[PDB]
Amino acid sequence: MIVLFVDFDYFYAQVEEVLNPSLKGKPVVVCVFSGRFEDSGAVATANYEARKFGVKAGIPIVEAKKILPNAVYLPMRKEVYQQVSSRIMNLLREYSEKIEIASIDEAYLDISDKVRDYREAYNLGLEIKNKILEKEKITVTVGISKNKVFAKIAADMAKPNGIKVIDDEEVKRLIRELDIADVPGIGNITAEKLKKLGINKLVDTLSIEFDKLKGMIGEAKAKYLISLARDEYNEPIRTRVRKSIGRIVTMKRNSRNLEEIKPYLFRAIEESYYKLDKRIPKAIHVVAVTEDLDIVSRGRTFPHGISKETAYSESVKLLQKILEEDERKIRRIGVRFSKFI
DNA sequence: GGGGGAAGGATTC
DNA sequence: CACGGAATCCTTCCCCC
Ligand SMILES: Nc1nc2c(ncn2[C@H]2C[C@H](O)[C@@H](COP(=O)(O)OP(=O)(O)OP(=O)(O)O)O2)c(=O)[nH]1
Ligand SMILES: [Mg+2]
Ligand SMILES: [Mg+2]
Ligand SMILES: [Mg+2]
Ligand SMILES: [Mg+2]
Repeated sequence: MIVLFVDFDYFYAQVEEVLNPSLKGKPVVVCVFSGRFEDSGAVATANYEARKFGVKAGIPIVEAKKILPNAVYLPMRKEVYQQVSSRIMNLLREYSEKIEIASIDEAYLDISDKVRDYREAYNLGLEIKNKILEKEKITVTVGISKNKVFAKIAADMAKPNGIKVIDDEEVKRLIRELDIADVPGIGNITAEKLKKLGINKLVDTLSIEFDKLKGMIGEAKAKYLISLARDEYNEPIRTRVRKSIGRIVTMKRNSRNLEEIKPYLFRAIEESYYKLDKRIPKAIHVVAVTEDLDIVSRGRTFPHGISKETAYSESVKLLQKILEEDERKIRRIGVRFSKFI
Protein backbone atom coordinates (compact mmCIF):
# COMPACT_ATOMS: atom_id res chain seq x y z
CA MET A 1 0.00 0.00 0.00
CA ILE A 2 1.16 3.51 -0.85
CA VAL A 3 -0.42 6.49 0.87
CA LEU A 4 -0.04 10.09 -0.20
CA PHE A 5 -1.14 12.65 2.40
CA VAL A 6 -1.65 16.32 1.62
CA ASP A 7 -1.84 19.25 4.03
CA PHE A 8 -2.28 22.92 3.02
CA ASP A 9 0.39 25.28 4.40
CA TYR A 10 -0.66 27.78 7.13
CA PHE A 11 -4.04 27.44 5.45
CA TYR A 12 -6.33 30.16 6.85
CA ALA A 13 -3.57 32.72 6.67
CA GLN A 14 -2.45 31.70 3.18
CA VAL A 15 -6.01 31.90 1.92
CA GLU A 16 -5.95 35.48 3.17
CA GLU A 17 -2.67 36.02 1.30
CA VAL A 18 -4.20 34.64 -1.89
CA LEU A 19 -7.01 37.18 -1.48
CA ASN A 20 -4.49 39.92 -0.77
CA PRO A 21 -0.89 39.51 -2.02
CA SER A 22 -0.13 42.81 -0.32
CA LEU A 23 -0.11 40.71 2.87
CA LYS A 24 2.45 38.25 1.51
CA GLY A 25 5.85 38.71 3.08
CA LYS A 26 4.22 40.32 6.10
CA PRO A 27 3.32 38.46 9.32
CA VAL A 28 -0.36 37.44 9.28
CA VAL A 29 -2.42 36.22 12.21
CA VAL A 30 -5.96 34.95 11.65
CA CYS A 31 -7.90 35.47 14.90
CA VAL A 32 -11.05 34.31 16.57
CA PHE A 33 -12.29 37.35 18.52
CA SER A 34 -14.57 36.56 21.47
CA GLY A 35 -15.68 40.02 22.55
CA ARG A 36 -15.28 39.80 26.35
CA PHE A 37 -13.21 42.98 25.77
CA GLU A 38 -11.15 43.76 22.75
CA ASP A 39 -8.43 41.62 21.31
CA SER A 40 -9.72 38.91 23.57
CA GLY A 41 -9.69 35.47 21.97
CA ALA A 42 -7.28 33.04 20.39
CA VAL A 43 -5.24 32.70 17.23
CA ALA A 44 -6.69 30.27 14.66
CA THR A 45 -3.36 30.22 12.80
CA ALA A 46 -0.54 32.43 11.46
CA ASN A 47 1.72 32.37 8.42
CA TYR A 48 5.30 31.18 8.92
CA GLU A 49 6.69 34.69 9.19
CA ALA A 50 4.70 35.10 12.36
CA ARG A 51 5.40 31.58 13.68
CA LYS A 52 9.10 32.37 13.85
CA PHE A 53 8.43 34.64 16.80
CA GLY A 54 6.15 32.16 18.52
CA VAL A 55 2.75 33.37 17.26
CA LYS A 56 0.73 30.21 16.65
CA ALA A 57 -2.70 28.57 16.82
CA GLY A 58 -3.94 28.32 20.38
CA ILE A 59 -2.29 31.28 22.10
CA PRO A 60 -4.28 34.33 23.28
CA ILE A 61 -4.52 37.13 20.75
CA VAL A 62 -3.15 39.53 23.38
CA GLU A 63 0.01 37.46 23.57
CA ALA A 64 0.43 37.73 19.84
CA LYS A 65 -0.07 41.54 19.84
CA LYS A 66 2.55 41.62 22.58
CA ILE A 67 5.10 39.78 20.42
CA LEU A 68 4.12 41.24 17.04
CA PRO A 69 2.24 44.53 17.56
CA ASN A 70 2.44 45.44 13.88
CA ALA A 71 1.72 42.14 12.17
CA VAL A 72 -1.60 42.07 10.32
CA TYR A 73 -4.45 40.68 12.43
CA LEU A 74 -7.38 39.36 10.43
CA PRO A 75 -10.67 37.96 11.75
CA MET A 76 -11.23 34.30 10.88
CA ARG A 77 -13.53 33.88 7.85
CA LYS A 78 -14.19 30.14 7.90
CA GLU A 79 -16.90 30.00 5.19
CA VAL A 80 -14.35 31.27 2.73
CA TYR A 81 -11.56 28.87 3.78
CA GLN A 82 -14.10 26.07 3.61
CA GLN A 83 -15.17 26.81 0.01
CA VAL A 84 -11.55 27.10 -1.06
CA SER A 85 -10.84 23.82 0.71
CA SER A 86 -13.81 22.03 -0.88
CA ARG A 87 -12.47 23.11 -4.25
CA ILE A 88 -9.02 21.76 -3.51
CA MET A 89 -10.59 18.55 -2.22
CA ASN A 90 -12.49 17.99 -5.48
CA LEU A 91 -9.23 18.54 -7.31
CA LEU A 92 -7.67 15.79 -5.18
CA ARG A 93 -10.41 13.29 -5.93
CA GLU A 94 -9.17 13.36 -9.51
CA TYR A 95 -6.11 11.42 -8.38
CA SER A 96 -7.91 8.66 -6.49
CA GLU A 97 -11.41 7.47 -5.61
CA LYS A 98 -9.98 6.28 -2.31
CA ILE A 99 -9.78 9.55 -0.40
CA GLU A 100 -10.13 10.47 3.27
CA ILE A 101 -10.62 14.15 4.04
CA ALA A 102 -9.41 14.25 7.65
CA SER A 103 -9.75 17.97 8.37
CA ILE A 104 -10.48 21.25 6.67
CA ASP A 105 -7.05 21.13 5.04
CA GLU A 106 -5.78 17.58 4.77
CA ALA A 107 -6.53 14.31 3.04
CA TYR A 108 -5.01 10.90 2.64
CA LEU A 109 -5.19 9.30 -0.78
CA ASP A 110 -4.71 5.62 -1.51
CA ILE A 111 -2.72 5.70 -4.73
CA SER A 112 -1.51 2.10 -4.54
CA ASP A 113 -3.13 1.39 -7.92
CA LYS A 114 -2.45 4.65 -9.72
CA VAL A 115 1.26 4.35 -8.97
CA ARG A 116 3.77 1.49 -9.18
CA ASP A 117 6.38 2.67 -6.66
CA TYR A 118 7.61 5.54 -4.50
CA ARG A 119 9.43 7.07 -7.47
CA GLU A 120 6.18 7.58 -9.35
CA ALA A 121 4.32 8.57 -6.18
CA TYR A 122 6.83 11.36 -5.63
CA ASN A 123 6.08 12.42 -9.24
CA LEU A 124 2.35 12.17 -8.64
CA GLY A 125 2.95 14.26 -5.54
CA LEU A 126 4.72 16.97 -7.54
CA GLU A 127 1.95 16.80 -10.11
CA ILE A 128 -0.61 17.37 -7.33
CA LYS A 129 1.29 20.19 -5.66
CA ASN A 130 1.74 21.98 -8.96
CA LYS A 131 -1.87 21.43 -9.94
CA ILE A 132 -3.09 22.89 -6.63
CA LEU A 133 -0.69 25.81 -6.75
CA GLU A 134 -1.50 26.41 -10.40
CA LYS A 135 -5.29 26.27 -9.93
CA GLU A 136 -5.73 27.80 -6.46
CA LYS A 137 -2.36 29.49 -5.78
CA ILE A 138 -2.17 27.49 -2.54
CA THR A 139 1.03 25.75 -1.56
CA VAL A 140 0.74 22.44 0.29
CA THR A 141 3.06 19.82 1.74
CA VAL A 142 2.85 16.14 0.73
CA GLY A 143 3.65 13.02 2.72
CA ILE A 144 4.02 9.58 1.18
CA SER A 145 4.53 6.23 2.89
CA LYS A 146 3.18 2.73 3.57
CA ASN A 147 0.37 3.88 5.90
CA LYS A 148 -1.55 7.01 6.87
CA VAL A 149 0.37 7.61 10.08
CA PHE A 150 3.78 7.72 8.40
CA ALA A 151 2.38 9.66 5.45
CA LYS A 152 1.28 12.30 7.97
CA ILE A 153 4.68 12.22 9.69
CA ALA A 154 6.34 12.60 6.28
CA ALA A 155 4.47 15.82 5.57
CA ASP A 156 5.13 17.11 9.09
CA MET A 157 8.85 16.70 8.48
CA ALA A 158 8.66 18.42 5.10
CA LYS A 159 6.59 21.44 6.15
CA PRO A 160 6.28 23.93 4.52
CA ASN A 161 5.80 23.63 0.75
CA GLY A 162 7.59 20.32 0.80
CA ILE A 163 7.13 16.73 -0.21
CA LYS A 164 8.71 13.70 1.37
CA VAL A 165 8.70 9.95 1.03
CA ILE A 166 9.39 7.66 3.97
CA ASP A 167 10.32 4.24 2.54
CA ASP A 168 10.18 0.87 4.32
CA GLU A 169 13.82 1.50 5.20
CA GLU A 170 13.13 4.86 6.83
CA VAL A 171 9.96 3.58 8.52
CA LYS A 172 12.17 1.03 10.28
CA ARG A 173 14.54 3.80 11.28
CA LEU A 174 11.84 6.17 12.55
CA ILE A 175 10.25 3.46 14.70
CA ARG A 176 13.53 3.58 16.56
CA GLU A 177 14.40 7.27 16.08
CA LEU A 178 11.14 9.25 16.16
CA ASP A 179 10.28 10.78 19.53
CA ILE A 180 6.95 9.18 20.42
CA ALA A 181 5.64 12.67 21.12
CA ASP A 182 5.93 13.40 17.37
CA VAL A 183 3.53 10.54 16.68
CA PRO A 184 0.01 11.57 15.53
CA GLY A 185 -2.66 10.92 18.12
CA ILE A 186 -0.28 11.40 21.00
CA GLY A 187 -0.73 14.73 22.75
CA ASN A 188 1.19 16.22 25.68
CA ILE A 189 -0.94 14.22 28.14
CA THR A 190 -0.28 10.78 26.69
CA ALA A 191 3.28 11.85 25.88
CA GLU A 192 4.20 12.43 29.50
CA LYS A 193 2.34 9.30 30.60
CA LEU A 194 4.50 7.35 28.16
CA LYS A 195 7.62 8.72 29.86
CA LYS A 196 6.58 7.87 33.41
CA LEU A 197 6.73 4.41 31.81
CA GLY A 198 10.16 4.98 30.25
CA ILE A 199 8.85 4.98 26.67
CA ASN A 200 10.36 7.74 24.51
CA LYS A 201 10.22 5.96 21.15
CA LEU A 202 7.74 3.78 19.30
CA VAL A 203 10.00 0.74 19.62
CA ASP A 204 9.97 1.16 23.41
CA THR A 205 6.32 0.02 23.42
CA LEU A 206 7.63 -3.40 22.42
CA SER A 207 9.47 -3.67 25.75
CA ILE A 208 6.56 -3.41 28.18
CA GLU A 209 3.73 -5.72 29.22
CA PHE A 210 0.71 -4.89 27.06
CA ASP A 211 -1.53 -5.07 30.10
CA LYS A 212 0.61 -2.40 31.75
CA LEU A 213 0.49 -0.16 28.68
CA LYS A 214 -3.22 -0.84 28.23
CA GLY A 215 -3.31 0.27 31.83
CA MET A 216 -1.59 3.62 31.47
CA ILE A 217 -2.99 4.84 28.16
CA GLY A 218 -5.99 2.65 27.49
CA GLU A 219 -6.26 -0.38 25.24
CA ALA A 220 -7.00 1.59 22.06
CA LYS A 221 -3.97 3.85 22.29
CA ALA A 222 -1.83 0.86 23.31
CA LYS A 223 -2.81 -1.32 20.36
CA TYR A 224 -2.32 1.72 18.16
CA LEU A 225 1.25 2.41 19.30
CA ILE A 226 2.17 -1.29 19.39
CA SER A 227 0.95 -2.05 15.86
CA LEU A 228 2.84 0.99 14.57
CA ALA A 229 6.09 -0.22 16.10
CA ARG A 230 5.42 -3.79 14.95
CA ASP A 231 5.36 -2.15 11.51
CA GLU A 232 1.92 -3.74 11.38
CA TYR A 233 -0.35 -0.63 11.37
CA ASN A 234 -2.54 -0.75 8.27
CA GLU A 235 -5.74 1.31 8.65
CA PRO A 236 -7.40 1.87 5.25
CA ILE A 237 -8.37 5.21 3.69
CA ARG A 238 -12.09 5.76 4.18
CA THR A 239 -14.57 8.55 3.52
CA ARG A 240 -15.36 10.12 6.89
CA VAL A 241 -18.95 10.97 7.78
CA ARG A 242 -20.14 13.94 9.82
CA LYS A 243 -21.60 12.61 13.07
CA SER A 244 -22.00 15.86 14.97
CA ILE A 245 -23.03 19.42 14.13
CA GLY A 246 -22.96 22.11 16.78
CA ARG A 247 -22.07 25.66 17.74
CA ILE A 248 -20.62 27.35 20.82
CA VAL A 249 -20.24 31.02 21.71
CA THR A 250 -18.50 33.14 24.31
CA MET A 251 -20.60 35.44 26.48
CA LYS A 252 -19.51 39.03 27.15
CA ARG A 253 -19.27 38.26 30.87
CA ASN A 254 -19.59 35.15 33.00
CA SER A 255 -22.92 34.30 34.56
CA ARG A 256 -25.24 31.83 36.24
CA ASN A 257 -28.35 33.73 35.20
CA LEU A 258 -30.57 31.87 32.72
CA GLU A 259 -32.20 34.88 31.03
CA GLU A 260 -28.71 36.28 30.55
CA ILE A 261 -27.46 33.03 29.04
CA LYS A 262 -30.49 32.10 26.87
CA PRO A 263 -29.90 34.49 23.97
CA TYR A 264 -26.44 32.99 23.50
CA LEU A 265 -27.83 29.46 23.68
CA PHE A 266 -30.65 30.18 21.23
CA ARG A 267 -28.21 31.88 18.90
CA ALA A 268 -26.12 28.70 18.97
CA ILE A 269 -29.21 26.57 18.23
CA GLU A 270 -30.19 28.70 15.20
CA GLU A 271 -26.72 28.42 13.71
CA SER A 272 -26.52 24.72 14.42
CA TYR A 273 -29.87 24.02 12.74
CA TYR A 274 -28.78 26.03 9.76
CA LYS A 275 -25.65 23.88 9.50
CA LEU A 276 -27.80 20.75 9.98
CA ASP A 277 -29.32 21.59 6.60
CA LYS A 278 -31.70 18.61 6.15
CA ARG A 279 -30.10 16.38 8.77
CA ILE A 280 -32.46 15.39 11.57
CA PRO A 281 -30.76 14.86 14.94
CA LYS A 282 -32.14 12.55 17.62
CA ALA A 283 -29.61 13.72 20.18
CA ILE A 284 -28.66 17.05 21.69
CA HIS A 285 -26.09 18.11 24.27
CA VAL A 286 -25.64 21.50 25.84
CA VAL A 287 -21.98 22.22 26.46
CA ALA A 288 -20.71 24.78 28.91
CA VAL A 289 -17.28 26.19 29.64
CA THR A 290 -17.05 27.41 33.23
CA GLU A 291 -14.96 30.28 34.62
CA ASP A 292 -12.00 28.02 35.35
CA LEU A 293 -12.06 26.96 31.69
CA ASP A 294 -13.51 23.58 32.66
CA ILE A 295 -15.93 21.84 30.28
CA VAL A 296 -19.28 20.43 31.41
CA SER A 297 -22.12 18.93 29.36
CA ARG A 298 -25.64 17.51 29.68
CA GLY A 299 -27.53 15.80 26.89
CA ARG A 300 -30.39 13.49 25.94
CA THR A 301 -31.27 11.12 23.10
CA PHE A 302 -34.86 11.08 21.86
CA PRO A 303 -36.47 8.06 20.13
CA HIS A 304 -37.43 10.44 17.34
CA GLY A 305 -35.82 13.32 15.49
CA ILE A 306 -35.59 16.70 17.23
CA SER A 307 -37.44 19.73 15.85
CA LYS A 308 -36.04 23.20 16.42
CA GLU A 309 -38.83 24.02 18.87
CA THR A 310 -38.01 20.86 20.83
CA ALA A 311 -34.29 21.66 20.87
CA TYR A 312 -35.18 25.12 22.14
CA SER A 313 -37.05 23.84 25.17
CA GLU A 314 -34.89 20.79 25.83
CA SER A 315 -31.74 22.95 25.77
CA VAL A 316 -33.06 25.22 28.50
CA LYS A 317 -33.77 22.15 30.59
CA LEU A 318 -30.23 20.77 30.09
CA LEU A 319 -28.75 24.22 30.86
CA GLN A 320 -30.81 24.35 34.05
CA LYS A 321 -29.49 20.90 34.91
CA ILE A 322 -25.97 22.26 34.39
CA LEU A 323 -26.52 25.36 36.51
CA GLU A 324 -28.22 23.32 39.23
CA GLU A 325 -25.45 20.72 39.17
CA ASP A 326 -22.43 23.05 38.85
CA GLU A 327 -21.84 26.06 41.11
CA ARG A 328 -19.35 27.80 38.78
CA LYS A 329 -20.18 30.77 36.59
CA ILE A 330 -20.56 29.98 32.93
CA ARG A 331 -18.15 31.47 30.41
CA ARG A 332 -19.10 29.79 27.14
CA ILE A 333 -22.30 28.08 26.17
CA GLY A 334 -23.11 25.82 23.25
CA VAL A 335 -25.23 23.09 21.72
CA ARG A 336 -24.37 19.99 19.75
CA PHE A 337 -26.59 17.76 17.61
CA SER A 338 -25.85 14.15 16.69
CA LYS A 339 -27.35 10.74 15.87
CA PHE A 340 -28.87 11.90 12.60
CA ILE A 341 -31.69 9.86 11.09
C1' DG B 1 -21.63 -12.79 33.11
C1' DG B 2 -22.52 -10.12 29.28
C1' DG B 3 -25.14 -7.63 25.36
C1' DG B 4 -26.65 -2.86 24.18
C1' DG B 5 -27.23 1.80 25.15
C1' DA B 6 -26.60 6.10 27.09
C1' DA B 7 -24.53 9.72 29.65
C1' DG B 8 -20.43 12.61 31.13
C1' DG B 9 -15.73 13.30 30.65
C1' DA B 10 -10.98 13.32 28.72
C1' DT B 11 -7.55 13.78 24.91
C1' DT B 12 -6.25 15.34 20.42
C1' DC B 13 -6.05 18.20 16.69
C1' DC C 1 -5.22 34.94 28.88
C1' DA C 2 -7.02 30.56 25.69
C1' DC C 3 -11.72 30.10 20.10
C1' DG C 4 -13.90 26.71 18.14
C1' DG C 5 -15.59 22.21 15.99
C1' DA C 6 -15.62 17.12 16.14
C1' DA C 7 -13.83 12.37 16.49
C1' DT C 8 -12.65 8.80 19.38
C1' DC C 9 -12.08 6.72 23.51
C1' DC C 10 -12.88 5.45 28.52
C1' DT C 11 -15.60 4.81 32.61
C1' DT C 12 -19.93 4.29 34.83
C1' DC C 13 -24.41 2.97 35.19
C1' DC C 14 -28.73 0.94 34.01
C1' DC C 15 -32.14 -2.89 32.07
C1' DC C 16 -32.54 -7.59 31.95
C1' DC C 17 -32.05 -12.35 29.97
N1 LIG D 1 -9.77 28.19 15.39
C1 LIG D 1 -8.78 27.30 15.28
N2 LIG D 1 -8.42 26.84 14.08
C2 LIG D 1 -7.39 25.98 13.94
C3 LIG D 1 -6.67 25.54 15.04
N3 LIG D 1 -5.72 24.73 14.59
C4 LIG D 1 -5.84 24.65 13.27
N4 LIG D 1 -6.85 25.42 12.86
C5 LIG D 1 -7.34 25.59 11.47
C6 LIG D 1 -6.63 26.79 10.81
C7 LIG D 1 -5.36 26.12 10.31
O1 LIG D 1 -4.79 26.91 9.28
C8 LIG D 1 -5.99 24.87 9.71
C9 LIG D 1 -4.97 23.79 9.34
O2 LIG D 1 -4.27 23.34 10.50
P1 LIG D 1 -2.76 22.78 10.41
O3 LIG D 1 -2.78 21.84 11.55
O4 LIG D 1 -2.86 22.23 8.90
O5 LIG D 1 -2.08 24.23 10.54
P2 LIG D 1 -1.87 25.24 9.31
O6 LIG D 1 -2.41 24.66 8.06
O7 LIG D 1 -2.32 26.60 9.70
O8 LIG D 1 -0.27 25.29 9.20
P3 LIG D 1 0.61 24.06 8.65
O9 LIG D 1 1.28 24.36 7.36
O10 LIG D 1 -0.36 22.78 8.58
O11 LIG D 1 1.68 23.71 9.81
O12 LIG D 1 -6.95 24.45 10.70
C10 LIG D 1 -7.02 26.00 16.31
O13 LIG D 1 -6.40 25.64 17.32
N5 LIG D 1 -8.09 26.90 16.43
MG1 LIG E 1 -1.85 22.87 7.02
MG1 LIG F 1 -4.06 20.17 8.37
MG1 LIG G 1 1.49 14.48 17.67
MG1 LIG H 1 -13.03 18.55 33.92
